Amino acid sequence: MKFYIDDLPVLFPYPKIYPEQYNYMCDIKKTLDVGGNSILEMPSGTGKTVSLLSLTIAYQMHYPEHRKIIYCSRTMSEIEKALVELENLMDYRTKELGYQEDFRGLGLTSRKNLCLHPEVSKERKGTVVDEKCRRMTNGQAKRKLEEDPEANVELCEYHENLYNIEVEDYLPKGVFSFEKLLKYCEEKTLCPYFIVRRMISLCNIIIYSYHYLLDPKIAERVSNEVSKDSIVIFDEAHNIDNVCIESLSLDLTTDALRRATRGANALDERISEVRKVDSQKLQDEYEKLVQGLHSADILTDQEEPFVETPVLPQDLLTEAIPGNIRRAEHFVSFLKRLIEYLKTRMKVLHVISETPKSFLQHLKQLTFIERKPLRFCSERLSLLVRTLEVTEVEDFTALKDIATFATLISTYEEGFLLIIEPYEIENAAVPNPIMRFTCLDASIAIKPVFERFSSVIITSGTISPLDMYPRMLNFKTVLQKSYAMTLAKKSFLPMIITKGSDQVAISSRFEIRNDPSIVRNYGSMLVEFAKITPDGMVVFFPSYLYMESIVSMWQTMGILDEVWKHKLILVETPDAQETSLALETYRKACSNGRGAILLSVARGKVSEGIDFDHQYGRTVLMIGIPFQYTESRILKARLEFMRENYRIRENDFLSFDAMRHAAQCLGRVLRGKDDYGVMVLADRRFSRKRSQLPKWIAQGLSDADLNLSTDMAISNTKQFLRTMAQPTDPKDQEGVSVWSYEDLIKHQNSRK
Amino acid sequence: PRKLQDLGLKPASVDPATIKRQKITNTHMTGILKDYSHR
Amino acid sequence: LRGEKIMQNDRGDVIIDRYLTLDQEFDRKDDDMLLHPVKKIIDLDGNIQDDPVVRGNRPDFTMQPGVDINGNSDGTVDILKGMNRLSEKMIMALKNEY
Amino acid sequence: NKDMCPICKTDRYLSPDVKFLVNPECYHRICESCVDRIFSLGPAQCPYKGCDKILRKNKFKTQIFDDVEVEKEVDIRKRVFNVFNKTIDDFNGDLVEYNKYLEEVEDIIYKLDHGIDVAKTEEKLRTYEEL
Ligand code: SF4
Ligand SMILES: [Zn+2]
Ligand SMILES: [Zn+2]
Repeated sequence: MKFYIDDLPVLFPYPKIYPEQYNYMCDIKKTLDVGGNSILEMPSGTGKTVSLLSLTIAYQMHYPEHRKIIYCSRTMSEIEKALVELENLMDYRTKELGYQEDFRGLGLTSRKNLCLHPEVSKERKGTVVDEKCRRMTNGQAKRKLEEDPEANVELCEYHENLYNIEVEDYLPKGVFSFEKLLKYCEEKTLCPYFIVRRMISLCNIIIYSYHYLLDPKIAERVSNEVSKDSIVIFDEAHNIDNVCIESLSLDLTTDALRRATRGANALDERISEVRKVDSQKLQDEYEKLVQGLHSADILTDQEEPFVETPVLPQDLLTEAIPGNIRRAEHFVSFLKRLIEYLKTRMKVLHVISETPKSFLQHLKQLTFIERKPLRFCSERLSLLVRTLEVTEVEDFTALKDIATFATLISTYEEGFLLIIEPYEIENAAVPNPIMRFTCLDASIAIKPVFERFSSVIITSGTISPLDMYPRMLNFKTVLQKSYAMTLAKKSFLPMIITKGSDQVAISSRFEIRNDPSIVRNYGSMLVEFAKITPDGMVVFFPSYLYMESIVSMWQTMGILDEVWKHKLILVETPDAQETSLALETYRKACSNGRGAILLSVARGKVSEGIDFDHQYGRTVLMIGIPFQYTESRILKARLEFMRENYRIRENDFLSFDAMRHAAQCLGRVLRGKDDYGVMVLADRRFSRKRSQLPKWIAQGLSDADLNLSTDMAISNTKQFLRTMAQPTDPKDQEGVSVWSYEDLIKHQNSRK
Repeated sequence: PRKLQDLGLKPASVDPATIKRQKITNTHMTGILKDYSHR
Repeated sequence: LRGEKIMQNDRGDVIIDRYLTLDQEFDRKDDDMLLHPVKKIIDLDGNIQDDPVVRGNRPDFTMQPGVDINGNSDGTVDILKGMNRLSEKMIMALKNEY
Repeated sequence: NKDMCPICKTDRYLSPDVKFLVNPECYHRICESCVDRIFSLGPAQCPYKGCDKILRKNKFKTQIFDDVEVEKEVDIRKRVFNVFNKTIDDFNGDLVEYNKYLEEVEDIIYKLDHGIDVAKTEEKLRTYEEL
């Protein structure tokens, strides 16, 4: 349809529109017009991405500011889905306006997911792919070939072919998803990664993940190209704190330090050989360093620093090199003694938690390393590695971790902690000491975003309660609200099971993980629900270890044998490729009617973007509250920091963290309003967490289902499925849950 | 073993002193009833 | 083949045990037979490779495969992979030449 | 030269209480028993093959770092910093001069570490301690 807001015409790509979608678009427009940030919670069963794209695109194409759009999701599959939705919307707009309006919309990702080189795309890790692509595109090979054609160094045809054409003619006008972009770039022998990286500054809407906006290692270069007045959308942003925390966290192991020593020795030998044969490079680098130049002024735009900036751009010192690490040999000795200090600190016999200030003071006492020279470690190492002609950097890969740790610890002092644990795994014959540098404040990484961008939309399907997010991340919202879906008939049945058919309490507490009664009760619940579930059944476990142990117990008891008769069994595995193939097999089994059951981890890879709708997702078994590991030093320190700073109780934060993932898994069942499912939360502890669930799930959770039994839940599930299998009366949803153009006009007239 | 432990060397033995050493009413049915004492 | 953890105490049969390594090789061959590029919609490898320079805090032992005192795998992941491969093989066998 | 005294070959297995000390003069590992037996009466030549530098018992100390080269460099750094000790305010905030001074100190430390100009560098240290 094509309807009108107060002054903004918006073209919806469907003849029908939901009242929730209309209200959501109105609220988003109000937020954009008034300026500031907002928090929106939309039900998972109502089109959210389509409404967001429609309203934002109409806003940008109608108003004269023509503000660009930045879309930030949590996963690459979500980027693909958003790009597909954008392509559909643009197709509708092109069919309605009579012409293809000037528009360019691209996604952005790493080299591993966009490489077409037959010899570089066959790697199992992205770091190696990046290193090889740098070897083929840094310009060293091109310069060597220019000076001497006989040089055996080879180039990348995809990268070379781009120089022939201009940036504005890289791709035709339109929206390019990853699949279409790969097909086009394969047909024309071009590099999609470089196409996107060079067209970000020109696209109307750019779609990427939260890492490309929060992680300073890859965020600075991309952010330097986007506009300052663009709209910012955070889709599925309920789990943004974890990303913000992991952005500025490092872990060092004994193997890492042992490899760093070897890397330092190799660097010293390389410096010696280059000193013997070609020293003018060292002299030139030293001369440039003396004036006060940095990596920005030394490195060309074509090349990149060896060590990614681990701190935010605003926290980098703008002064010249201190002088202690101005020379190659002096810097090498400094780095070597830093590594030795780390090694001698890795010998503690009990957990030690210390602040960066204390660590720096002890360093300055035992050795003579000052804070300022430490702050420049990564930058100096990047310049040195660039100038030493180190085409093979396998030996030097280790020094990156040391540089990152040094530049972080010497940079930040508040909201950061250093934990040294003699036992990385308590269940180990020999000690394996580990040093973790952890960020406790989740607002440090996101402050620059909230200050640089004026209007920020934070939208999600299971972001509740909305009051904590402004508390946890220091930002203020003009409005924060959640929508209640105006269902004509109940389509999803949420229930909580606190005990088994034997009336014995059931829980997923780790200390009682290996309990015959609880394990057998869970297995009986699984079998009974699988017997009645038509096509698909997703089970989410609190942790992978718990899933493994309980599955082994079920295998011994023979419950899996009973499940096999009715459905195939697919299990999530650590290997990402194997998990993806398992997902494909599960979808095929659900489509062909064979019936399948998928076991996964509530905090795993499936729950962070894979969506089960219609035939794929019918019943969701949340086996226990996905509580984090309480006996974790990092989590305990974060809880203490939050209690002291934001006045958030440890129990409250833990319950919020678990309920957030439970709701995340729950919300992957509905796409439209014609989809239905049964959502069983199997734990005695959910009975008091109804107020903590999202509003649209709490409203559907009845008081009689707060504490049920397995048999009674099976009966309710059978009745609910039988009821939902009947044809819906069109009049029951003609104008109460689905609105036509006339109904929308009537709503606008009544409201006005 | 005590001397070996005192010198910090693990002793692979123990002191042997520490080894703790460790009117029936009806009779026409006689010879018929098996003793199902336990289950 | 039943997807049960093998116990070292169990004696087994001498004749049949000769084929265990051949079964390992056959499992590798079947893994290659089943492996193929996956659609970007449900491509989980791309999710982890989206940012190849992610360095944070290593996951707790509850988020990693079970291990024993000696540090080697406990073997419970093997049965999971076995059942997963069984389901995949059945589904693939459905899509035959016929 | 892994876990036993090179002189008396006292293995840690047979001597769990063995503790190895180091001497800055030559940085040669030696056990406390050997130190006591060889240097109790007075100074004597180092008990090593190829080392003829005398040392005193009072100079022995416990090794901090596991790398002898870094230990040597850090000890020489301590000796240098005990003489060349200045702050940013010493140059009235002149960062260029402070950086040049730091570079000179690092060069002196490197020369002492690698024996480039031992006599001249030591004479310069002796003069600067006076001034
Ligand atoms: S330039 Fe593009 S195609 Fe060539 S190696 Fe790099 S990422 Fe791959
Ligand atoms: Zn000795
Ligand atoms: Zn000696």
